[PDB]
Amino acid sequence: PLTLNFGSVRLPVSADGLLHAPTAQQQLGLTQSWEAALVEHGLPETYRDFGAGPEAAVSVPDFVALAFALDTPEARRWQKRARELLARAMQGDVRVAAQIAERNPEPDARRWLAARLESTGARRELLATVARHGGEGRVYGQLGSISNRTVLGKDSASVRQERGVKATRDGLTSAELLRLAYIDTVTARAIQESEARGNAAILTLHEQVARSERQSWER
Amino acid sequence: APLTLNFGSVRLPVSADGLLHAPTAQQQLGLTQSWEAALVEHGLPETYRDFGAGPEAAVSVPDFVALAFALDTPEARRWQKRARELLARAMQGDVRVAAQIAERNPEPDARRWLAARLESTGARRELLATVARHGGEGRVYGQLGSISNRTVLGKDSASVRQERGVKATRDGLTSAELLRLAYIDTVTARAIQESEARGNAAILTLHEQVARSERQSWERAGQVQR
Repeated sequence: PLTLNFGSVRLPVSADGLLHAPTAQQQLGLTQSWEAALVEHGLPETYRDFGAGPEAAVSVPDFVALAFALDTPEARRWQKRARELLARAMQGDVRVAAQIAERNPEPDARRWLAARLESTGARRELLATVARHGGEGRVYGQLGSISNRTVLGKDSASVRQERGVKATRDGLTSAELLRLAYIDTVTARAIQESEARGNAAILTLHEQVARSERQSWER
Repeated sequence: APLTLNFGSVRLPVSADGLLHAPTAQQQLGLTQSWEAALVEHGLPETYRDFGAGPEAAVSVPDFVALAFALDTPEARRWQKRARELLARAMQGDVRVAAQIAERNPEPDARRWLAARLESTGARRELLATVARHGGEGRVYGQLGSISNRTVLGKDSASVRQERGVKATRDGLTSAELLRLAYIDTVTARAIQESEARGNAAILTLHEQVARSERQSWERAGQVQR
């Protein structure tokens, strides 16, 4: 219950995410004494309990920066993988997203994603509907802000920076994402049935739906 | 749409199939060299794509990445460092970049495939855990299930199960129905926690009340009375 998994690679870690340094040294082809490596590559000297007493430990970002500090046959494989991950993440290769979600044994990481994908689907459906009914320009952003200030309790811009967040939807709990996804879905349905057309009309309707969902606080 | 790939305030205009606008890449990779000369040095095809601004010189995603590691410009170095950071994040199991990858892929089945791989939201589990932390009842499972089911689906648990060929209700449902069900459970858990409902009557009352509120809301959105 302490391992990162990459194909046939096994990297034991501490409870705080530090790699078992001898295993990592095996993976990067590092035959140097760990001390020599610490000096040459600028790493801290620390140990962690991997179930076998204290052992030399190195963090994941230390391991990565080291894989690129090294030119070993093995470290080069890891360099290649970093390059490839950039490309695949850029294209939207969700098989990489699945491997990431599957790699974190934490049930809350996986449920965070499930709620996040409901938010994504509701927002895509809402935007498709708004665009097909004449919304343009800042309409879309406004709807986002409306949906946000309803669930968060403060306006979208202020909350985003108060939490140190670039995109609101990235930093939410599963419940907040579901409330947003629900509001966005209900407004998509409301637009489609009432055939609300125009920036102002759509925004007014979204205000009514989001405000109604806020009123649920009473319960 | 001015389709763009997004990393912080990093904006990369793309074609409908995801190829990059080469002049933008030149900004991001620090290339003041003419694009043609770059094509020569790096072994790239003469490619153009429709970016909503007529045909413009284009470079593929893996080509751009290959350039970031070919170049040593200050800007290219930032892209190299991002690659390293992503290796670290993916290794750790950082699911929020997994979400960002999913959103960069505009195709809706990318989203539904990931949802299929993933566990449910857990809203039903959170509601049942919450009820377990309060009085509740020994057998609330059928009750909470049916209460929400008749709210969102429109028919009793047995009826929904019969009409669509289902053993576990969720087997035959659409995303809207699943979201409405999960939503009811989420807000019900919240109602219990906010009122500190401890008796079974308070808990079941709050669950039915939020279910009724959300039904009435859907009905107004659907403009239906029945």
